[PDB]
Amino acid sequence: SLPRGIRNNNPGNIEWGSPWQGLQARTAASDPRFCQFIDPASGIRALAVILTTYFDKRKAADGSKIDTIREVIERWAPPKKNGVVENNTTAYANQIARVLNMQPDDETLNLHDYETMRKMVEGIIRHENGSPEDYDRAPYNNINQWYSDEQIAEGLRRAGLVKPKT
Ligand SMILES: [Cl-]
Repeated sequence: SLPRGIRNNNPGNIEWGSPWQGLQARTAASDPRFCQFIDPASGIRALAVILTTYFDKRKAADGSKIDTIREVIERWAPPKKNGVVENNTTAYANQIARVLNMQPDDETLNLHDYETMRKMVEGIIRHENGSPEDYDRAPYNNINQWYSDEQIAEGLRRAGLVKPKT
């Protein structure tokens, strides 16, 4: 059994809410909680756009700017309003900061930069879905491991991001 995000062409595990381009019609057989996309490029594109919507916000709930990996991941993976106190959001931010080789409170973060967005998207995909080797698949030689470099690039291109090339 593949992870839910990969089965759904929704490797970010985006919850139903916005009618992203490339969604399947929702039916009685649909995933009850998470978006299902017709192709991986559409799911990857939606993930890049969601992260851009957070980054483009001036201020977070806590009153602080949204201009750092910590503040972007706080929006992406928010804690619950009540129930058991748990620090999954802090661990998630630290893990993505390691993927970017940046400190979580570095305010030079630019998610309009192709390479920065690529590393954050790929980090989230690998975090949400685990190792392809755990599902008896060969990982691709990249951060995300589930999708080819070409599949990641097509998602990001569709989200408007420009990789400088020679
Ligand atoms: Cl790059």
